[PDB]
Amino acid sequence: GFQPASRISSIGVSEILKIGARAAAMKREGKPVIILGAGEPDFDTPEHVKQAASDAIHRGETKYTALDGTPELKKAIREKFQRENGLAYELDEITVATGAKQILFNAMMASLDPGDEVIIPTPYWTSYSDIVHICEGKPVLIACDASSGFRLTAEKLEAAITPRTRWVLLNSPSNPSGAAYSAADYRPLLEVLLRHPHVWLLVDDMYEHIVYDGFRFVTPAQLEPGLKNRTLTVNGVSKAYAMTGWRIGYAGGPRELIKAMAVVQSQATSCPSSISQAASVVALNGPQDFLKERTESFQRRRDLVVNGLNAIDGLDCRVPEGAFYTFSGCAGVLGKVTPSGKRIKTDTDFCAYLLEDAHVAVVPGSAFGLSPFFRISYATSEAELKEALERIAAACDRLS
Amino acid sequence: GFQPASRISSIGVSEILKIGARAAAMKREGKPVIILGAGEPDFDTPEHVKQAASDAIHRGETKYTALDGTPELKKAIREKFQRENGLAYELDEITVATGAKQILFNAMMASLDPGDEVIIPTPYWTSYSDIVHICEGKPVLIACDASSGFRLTAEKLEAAITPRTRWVLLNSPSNPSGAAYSAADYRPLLEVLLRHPHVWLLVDDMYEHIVYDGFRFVTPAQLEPGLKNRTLTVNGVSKAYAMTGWRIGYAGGPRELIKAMAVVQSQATSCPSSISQAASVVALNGPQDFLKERTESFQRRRDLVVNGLNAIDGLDCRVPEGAFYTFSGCAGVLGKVTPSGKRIKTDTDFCAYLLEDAHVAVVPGSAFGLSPFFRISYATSEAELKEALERIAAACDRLS
Ligand SMILES: *Cc1c(COP(=O)(O)O)cnc(C)c1O
Ligand SMILES: *Cc1c(COP(=O)(O)O)cnc(C)c1O
Repeated sequence: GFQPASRISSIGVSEILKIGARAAAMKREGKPVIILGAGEPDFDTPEHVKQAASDAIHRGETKYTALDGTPELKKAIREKFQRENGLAYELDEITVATGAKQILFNAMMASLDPGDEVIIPTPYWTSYSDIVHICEGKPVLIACDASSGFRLTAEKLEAAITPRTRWVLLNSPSNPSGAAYSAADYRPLLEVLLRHPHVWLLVDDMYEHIVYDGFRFVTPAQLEPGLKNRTLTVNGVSKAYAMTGWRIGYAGGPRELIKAMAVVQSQATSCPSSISQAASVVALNGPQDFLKERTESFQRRRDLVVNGLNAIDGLDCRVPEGAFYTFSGCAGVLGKVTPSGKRIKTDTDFCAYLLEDAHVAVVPGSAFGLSPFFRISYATSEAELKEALERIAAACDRLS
Repeated sequence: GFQPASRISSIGVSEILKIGARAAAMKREGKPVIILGAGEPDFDTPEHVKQAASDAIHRGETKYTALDGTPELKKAIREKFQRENGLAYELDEITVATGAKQILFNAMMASLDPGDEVIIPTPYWTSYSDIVHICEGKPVLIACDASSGFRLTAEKLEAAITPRTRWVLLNSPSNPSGAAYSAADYRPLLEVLLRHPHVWLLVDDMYEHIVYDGFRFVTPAQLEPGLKNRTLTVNGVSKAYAMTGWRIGYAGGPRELIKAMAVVQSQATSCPSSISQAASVVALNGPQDFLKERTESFQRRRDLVVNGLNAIDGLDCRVPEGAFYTFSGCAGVLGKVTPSGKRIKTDTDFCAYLLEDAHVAVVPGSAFGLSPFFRISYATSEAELKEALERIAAACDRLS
């Protein structure tokens, strides 16, 4: 009889998976369901990156690499940080792993002891707290509502820090709100952190290259040199280059942390795929102009969803600054009754109604730690979004 | 300053890496050291496997897959276990990870609580005990000397089992010994394990397809159906297909352990590379005849090393059954003096003399937990092996 380790005892089944399972069963019943939960861009890997992978395969780059990345890829990353972020890292301050997921995992495994706290602003994707839990740490969730654009404030950060705080997670743009920090937004938070030298910064910049309206992306180790010696700047090719299947993430940070992360990586995975690494060299080093057209395509779909929802009675949707999610408010539908007699008390109730009665799957704000809201991923076709918006509107109009 | 987590406090630097670094420095100095430490086969990924990868890239198989493997790869693994090992595993009993390294890591992370014991027969590679350490377990090392062919015996396994024993590691063929368990070798251990239902079997079959002399490969869950509900059968494409850089390992085992491993994998890596998975489908489903020529090439090189060492007074080398390592005794050189006046007291001293004065780098048995021996990897060219054996013989002749 199998007995799971205690370290996974606090990891449950995500509400997102439960929703996915219900939608899947409904399809088996013969009920087509639109699921608005895409977690990867609906673009392919760029052709020149595909060709670089094929060339590496042909040349026989099929052997183990250096544990935490080829020198060539580390140099491509160093150049990316300098070119794109005005951020200077040495080669021994750079690490490469199997996705940004493993970057985050390695960093927590390399640092957290039982009871160590990690401050996580919400709304947030629970994947972050599951990583903290398996490393025996304590997630400390800090709710940030629309009044601060879903962003952490200096006052809330200061009040959240305790003797056990080891990290603060700063993820911008984020899943599910799409909120991004400008330099003005970051500065008061970095001032707080300058006064807390034992608190390290876990910076997740994965949506850097999906930002809208001309937003100038910045990152804390760039803005505040006084925090560079305790910041892990996490990034990767998954979202920027539509390379989620390739599993390459990377980071820049202090050499002693990078060294500890390599100890974890040596136990967990050894080196990431040599083929994906070779692909990622050319993703970073090659032409970048194609990113503009993809951003414009995402932004057109952002506007479609935001404007669609703000034409529906009961909903109020802010304009996300980046990533490919909307996090619309739905306070206006609470208290209404469905045609079948059900009272809509929570955003959970509302999303369950949209699923069963409108055959559209969205995720309630309750699952991300802030209500009353719901998340749409618009990394899908304009046609599917238009149909889903029509169904959501019709279902909202049937509430009374 | 950075404080590493307690969970890596027992993981140090491997003596193998220190030896490789010193050998590498000598070569930079113009001393043409032959380093006999290859841990991957010196063949390339088969052409048809390369083509399948390039085809999958071109088709756009660049997205996240199912967390623990595509249905196509799980089906190919299911057929491999049935066709090659007579083992019947369901789809929910199969998992795919970033190398067999991650299979082992996930299994230990999913099961071990602090203080849980894992029995590790020695001679062993400390990579196994490092994994147990980072999962907060206690490696229980059981030395198996040449009198049992470097294999675990029933009496030693029975004596080593305690209430806290969670796993016994059964790795056949072995790095560093090259020894493999026949059915007759396994049977008394399996009889012991039937009497201890709390002990699970961690079966590392990675060198399955590098076995010699017509050896009939067998694996515990096939040999003893009464243990299949608590055996993890670990395997992978790295060694069989020369695909170490692609990072794909897999396992068959009880559904509840497979489920818990997926919880770990979701925090550590998400899915392994979609491209490597597609290559591995064809590695497993494709033609296997090429393995014959590779085995014959490996066996010729094995014979070079065994016969070469046994022509040197003071060395006694057993014939390995599989993998590409010899683990020769060197008791007959202990007590002798080098031309520079150093007395050779340990296999450590002997190997340092071979490095500095014969310009051949091998690893002493002390590094694997059994003396007096030394390990050679013969996954290199016959010419390089013949030259290395000449140098070892000359250096042994100069002893007094
Ligand atoms: C996609 C994503 C990740 C995971 O990246 P992978 O490299 O695919 O593992 C981590 N953080 C954020 C904010 C992401 O969008
Ligand atoms: C090579 C090897 C491993 C590691 O396999 P990867 O898939 O490359 O991580 C594990 N066990 C044994 C016996 C091996 O030979």
